[PDB]
Amino acid sequence: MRECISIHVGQAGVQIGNACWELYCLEHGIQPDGQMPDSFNTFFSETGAGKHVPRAVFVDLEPTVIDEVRTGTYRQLFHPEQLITGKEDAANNYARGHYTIGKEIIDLVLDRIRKLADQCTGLQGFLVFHSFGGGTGSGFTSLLMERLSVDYGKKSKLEFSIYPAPQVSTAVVEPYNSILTTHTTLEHSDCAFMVDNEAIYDICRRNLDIERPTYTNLNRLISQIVSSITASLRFDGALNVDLTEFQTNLVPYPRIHFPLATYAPVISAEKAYHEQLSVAEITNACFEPANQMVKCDPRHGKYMACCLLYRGDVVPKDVNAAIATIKTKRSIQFVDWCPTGFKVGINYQPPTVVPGGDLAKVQRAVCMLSNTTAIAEAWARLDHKFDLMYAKRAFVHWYVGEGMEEGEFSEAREDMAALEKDYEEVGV
Amino acid sequence: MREIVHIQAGQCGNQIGAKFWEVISDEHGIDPTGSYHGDSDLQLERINVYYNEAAGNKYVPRAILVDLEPGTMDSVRSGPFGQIFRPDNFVFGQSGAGNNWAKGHYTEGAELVDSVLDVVRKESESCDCLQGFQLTHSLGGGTGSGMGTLLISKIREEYPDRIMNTFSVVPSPKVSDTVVEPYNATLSVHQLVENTDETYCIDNEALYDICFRTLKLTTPTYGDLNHLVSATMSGVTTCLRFPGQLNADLRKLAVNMVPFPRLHFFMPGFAPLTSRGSQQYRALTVPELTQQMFDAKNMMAACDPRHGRYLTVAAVFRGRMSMKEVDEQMLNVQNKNSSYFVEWIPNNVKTAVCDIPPRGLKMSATFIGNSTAIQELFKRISEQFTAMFRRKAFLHWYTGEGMDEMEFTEAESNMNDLVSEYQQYQ
Amino acid sequence: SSCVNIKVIVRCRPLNEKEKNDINNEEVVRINNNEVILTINRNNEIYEKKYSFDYACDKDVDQKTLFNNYIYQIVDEVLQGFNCTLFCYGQTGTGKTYTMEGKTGLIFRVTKRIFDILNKRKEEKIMYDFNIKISYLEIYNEELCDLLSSTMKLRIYEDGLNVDKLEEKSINSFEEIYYIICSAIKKRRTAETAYNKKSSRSHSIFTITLIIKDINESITKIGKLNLVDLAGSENALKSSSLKIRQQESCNINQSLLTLGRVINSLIENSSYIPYRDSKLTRLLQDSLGGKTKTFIVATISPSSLCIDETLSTLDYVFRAKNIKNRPEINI
Ligand SMILES: Nc1nc2c(ncn2[C@@H]2O[C@H](COP(=O)(O)CP(=O)(O)OP(=O)(O)O)[C@@H](O)[C@H]2O)c(=O)[nH]1
Ligand SMILES: Nc1nc2c(ncn2[C@@H]2O[C@H](COP(=O)(O)OP(=O)(O)OP(=O)(O)O)[C@@H](O)[C@H]2O)c(=O)[nH]1
Ligand SMILES: Nc1ncnc2c1ncn2[C@@H]1O[C@H](COP(=O)(O)OP(=O)(O)NP(=O)(O)O)[C@@H](O)[C@H]1O
Ligand SMILES: [Mg+2]
Ligand SMILES: [Mg+2]
Ligand SMILES: [Mg+2]
Repeated sequence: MRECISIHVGQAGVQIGNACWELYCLEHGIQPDGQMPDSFNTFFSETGAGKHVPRAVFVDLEPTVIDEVRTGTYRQLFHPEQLITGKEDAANNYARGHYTIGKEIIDLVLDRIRKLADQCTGLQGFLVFHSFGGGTGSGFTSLLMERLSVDYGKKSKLEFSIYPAPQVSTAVVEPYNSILTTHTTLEHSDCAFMVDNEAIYDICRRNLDIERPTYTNLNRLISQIVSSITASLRFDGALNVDLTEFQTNLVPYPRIHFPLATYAPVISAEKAYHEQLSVAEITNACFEPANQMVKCDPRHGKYMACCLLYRGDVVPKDVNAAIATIKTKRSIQFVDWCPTGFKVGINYQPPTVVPGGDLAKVQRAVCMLSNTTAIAEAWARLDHKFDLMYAKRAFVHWYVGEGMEEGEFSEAREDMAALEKDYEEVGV
Repeated sequence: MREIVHIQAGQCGNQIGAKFWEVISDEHGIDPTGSYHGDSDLQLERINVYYNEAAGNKYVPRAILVDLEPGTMDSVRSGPFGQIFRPDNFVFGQSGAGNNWAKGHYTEGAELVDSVLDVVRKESESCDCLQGFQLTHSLGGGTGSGMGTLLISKIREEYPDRIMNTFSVVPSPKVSDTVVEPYNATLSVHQLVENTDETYCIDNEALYDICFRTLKLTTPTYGDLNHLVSATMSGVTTCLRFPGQLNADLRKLAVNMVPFPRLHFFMPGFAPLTSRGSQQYRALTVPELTQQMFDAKNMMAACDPRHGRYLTVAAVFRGRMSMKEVDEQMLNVQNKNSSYFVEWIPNNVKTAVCDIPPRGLKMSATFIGNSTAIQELFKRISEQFTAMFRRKAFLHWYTGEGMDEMEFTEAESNMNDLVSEYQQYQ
Repeated sequence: SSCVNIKVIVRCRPLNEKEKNDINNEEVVRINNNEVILTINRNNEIYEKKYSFDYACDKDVDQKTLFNNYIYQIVDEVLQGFNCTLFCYGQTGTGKTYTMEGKTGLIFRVTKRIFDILNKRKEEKIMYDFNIKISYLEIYNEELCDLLSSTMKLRIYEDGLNVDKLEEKSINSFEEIYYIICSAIKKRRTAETAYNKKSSRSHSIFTITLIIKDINESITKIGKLNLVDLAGSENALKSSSLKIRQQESCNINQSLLTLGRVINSLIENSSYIPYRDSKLTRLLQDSLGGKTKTFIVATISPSSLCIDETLSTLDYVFRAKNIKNRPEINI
């Protein structure tokens, strides 16, 4: 009876979105035209005899992003009302994305979301794919978070946010968009994930043997995590941990709501014939810094809260041993304020990979999600990039000219300082 | 969506513009008759950005021809795709600036331009979602420069919310043109700076060298120089024609390329750029594109980057490239050549990716950017100008048209300010 | 030969009717001898933030008090022959337009005191001529416009600067000045908006050139004085004309950004001051570390509703106290 509505905003949100929907479609066997030859309603509402439709809205200002969607293989699946754009891009400028032109489609998105919400009986909440700094992926995100806070409030506000990497980037005003995106995000989100484009390429080339990975590879690893986290909304397990149970237990303080994550095992088809993929080895793999989806190093922080979501051929006894094994790893520092061990969920449904993909199918898998002081590292690097650009007022005239007060940047910076402080104090 | 209007400022704009349209027409599958006979819907999805749709499934170049030379008019009417181009856009007067910018701006240009603008208005009112204008002209020429400068100012007043993208031929250290080239250029630059958002400078000597040396076209004719220029213009317009892994636009470039309003000048180049025999000695991989893109000697400018600092670079790629492949090459370049990039920005390279290659290449890319090396342009104009001006050489050409010497003083000062900003960032 | 610091005054506005009706901290910020102290509650912590100015005027201090002190001192220096600039800063809604007119404010009290004294100087006379001329200009939609002309064609060029085709008027009497100011105001581009009532759609520039033959050694002094209602810092949505008032707001904010960058450049002693970039800052060329003595008039609200705006204003202005110049007597 649990239901979820998702938003795919900005080109990246849409591309991840499409990947997530291909996987959701795959997992249940829905055909490209909506036919199939239940829990399926969590993501794909029955609409009529012979057809189910995915509960999602794709949002941007670039007509191109949606035009691409409109020609895709699922164009027969999504109702046309689910694809919404404005006329002009944000020029990677928060001022445009949020205040001046983001306004073009606020009502349209609200119309579609409200219609989907009115069609739900057990809406757990919303799942949004967006950026931590990048045009409409910041802009609409800000506009839509204000509206979701007002229109729903109590419904879950869960998001996956694309993180600019220490080296991987596409533009130069990204730290301005990020400091503003984050400031706004902190006042509306219940829980969000940090997703690092650089780290994900490293996983693709080191774990999946992809010599030179691209966006179409990065999106697959992301969809594996999205699936595992939301799998419990629809599939039975030994330990039926609810998505909101999970968020509640993971966040000990209101300001610590941005967990880091990994997934294991991540293997190539060749590794599929060599790896000793036991419950314990997979669990152990989840705690190696090398496998994280964010370029942070946990040895420089403390684990505040963590949840291990096991999938497939996993026996709770194996898990108890696996957890006991992790408990002996003295190299893993846990926050001094949390005697509580791991929260564990175990889903009966095995993971799946996508045909034409990369990751090989396994009998057992674990999704690991955690809150740690170490994430401060990620935020600090964005602030260092920001301080240089801001101090020189480089390109500031574009923000100001497109609809922004220069002072907003200092408001955001102060809050980012608070953000770092929040992680430090809970670490201390 | 996001439509562009083009202006061909006299023969400069017409020779460059004509080649632009031959190339773009081929890119969109447009027949010499104007009808579409291409390969893919992608060629139609954005065709209206550059063409006017018509019965017969025709796509008419959305451009206005402007000059005071009726000989040019007839020459253009007689050329390729002339039968497609809308006859109403041949906006030619009958006189000529005579290499006198004031005559070409204050007097003859002043009369011509109101006719041109009535045409521009009718063309813009025929658009649904006009993003901007693109105009090609020279700085030191006569009618071309006069009308170019004049239209840019008047168009900017009428369309303050549109993009003004200017391509222009600028003064060379040796291969000069008019006897007052520095005067005309001084006057033009001053007026252009306050109206243009984005501009690309074209140095003919560089085009000649690239053709002579790079392409081994040791007889570097005007037709060959047009290949290089039209290829660049085509490169710049990729974002409004075909999609890919990293979608982009002109406004994104402005926001991420101009850190300070006066730093809007570009010194472009592209890759692969090879000869024919050389096709047996290459490997069209991103590292190859990268080496050519960041080759200081591969730019269409005398403003060699090794004597300046990059302020901001845009690397626009076309074809199904690996993003890790591209990202690592862009990072490797900045790390290796960090001594050539401004310390004001903790990332000096912007990346955009179209998955559709240009016709004939497995991979291609366009390299544009703003650099402090640009001050060499303004210093050349200023030195050539100040030397002639202090002798009041040809001064009667301008005072006879009502120009106060003050206009030149202000213009010279303006160029000194453009130089000063390049120096502050170096 | 040494440069000296520019001077600054900070004034608090009385609470608006809206501010009095709303529930907020009526006095989040308070003023001491020259200290401006504000209490802020953020991220569940309370801090005391503060800045110091040269002059200050709390909500309990009127224009008469300022007249006998702030205006008094400035006008004497203008009459001494110092080239002087009076400029200002604040967010929109702060009150500075109100105080320019006193709806009797700065343009009237400052000008009246100058001309009253000059009239007393005429009484002292009884070649001591008063070759006095004035002009009113405004920058509207980024176009300098002549408020003294008939039914924007103003070239800004070297003297310092001069404006091609600018109408200038001579002065024989204050009464004429009054009529001229009033006429200039009627021609001024202003507006009523969602929140504010005397929107300044332009940067309003008032210039007085006092060529006074204060001879003994025939000496003439030119007491140039520039009073400018620089537009304040805005938020279009905050007030909520499709595309005109938004454009003005943006152009204004860009103007202020630029002025800011110029101030910062002057503070950091850069090798080039980008005042040459914007026409506003070009018009301010000699105020920007030159021979013109300058003063900053800043205005803030006492209410907690404007803490972010207030602190941004006070920080800008306080930082600006690091600007120095070499004020001279125009002899
Ligand atoms: N790269 C190219 N440069 C050219 C071409 N044709 C001319 N030029 C260069 O431009 C300059 C001559 O300019 P134009 O014939 O365009 C002067 P225009 O006709 O615009 O005005 P008039 O003064 O009325 O002739 C000079 O530097 C030539 O060497 C061309 O096809 N390609
Ligand atoms: N993981 C992932 N990241 C992407 C993808 N496409 C773009 N990005 C990242 O997203 C950021 C750029 O933002 P975009 O989403 O392209 O921009 P946008 O939201 O469309 O905003 P505008 O184009 O400025 O209107 C960069 O950090 C890119 O690396 C993708 O398919 N997968
Ligand atoms: N000290 C004051 N006492 C009483 N009323 C005031 C005071 N200051 C401002 N106001 C009133 O508030 C309204 C004015 O806003 P002002 O006109 O003060 O805004 P402003 O800062 O000039 N806004 P803007 O012109 O948009 O940059 C006026 O009608 C004034 O009467
Ligand atoms: Mg986009
Ligand atoms: Mg010609
Ligand atoms: Mg006002």
